[PDB]
Amino acid sequence: GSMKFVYKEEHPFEKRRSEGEKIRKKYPDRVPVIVEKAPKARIGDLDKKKYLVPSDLTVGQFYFLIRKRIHLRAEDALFFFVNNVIPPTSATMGQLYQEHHEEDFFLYIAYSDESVYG
Amino acid sequence: DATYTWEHLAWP
Ligand SMILES: [Cl-]
Ligand SMILES: [Cl-]
Ligand SMILES: [Cl-]
Ligand SMILES: [Cl-]
Ligand code: NA
Repeated sequence: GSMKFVYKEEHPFEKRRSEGEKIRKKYPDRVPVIVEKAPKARIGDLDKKKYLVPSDLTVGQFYFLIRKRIHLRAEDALFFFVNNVIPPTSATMGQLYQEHHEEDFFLYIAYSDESVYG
Repeated sequence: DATYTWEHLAWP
């Protein structure tokens, strides 16, 4: 856990697990992700926490899409953290999910502008 | 990777 995820506070485990399992079966070429801003990161907050993303989507393209979504400058820093490790920009969401998904069948990603976060 | 948009990330 790269963060204290608000999503986990607001949804009980078995509801999460049942949903993540169902979604993995229904959409085998996508992976269910929870994306939350690090709490003290002074950057834009996303409106939604819960996403279903292409398994072949790279981290680098996700960064680009987030920049476009929240108007985070091309020149400013943006990092993902999965279990406190920053994935390479070439990593895919499917690769990260396979290695790091939780027991509720979701992958949890924190984002921040701070390289040394956590 | 193929080109994706924000809408490709939507919870269904
Ligand atoms: Cl699919
Ligand atoms: Cl948003
Ligand atoms: Cl949400
Ligand atoms: Cl890359
Ligand atoms: Na939010």
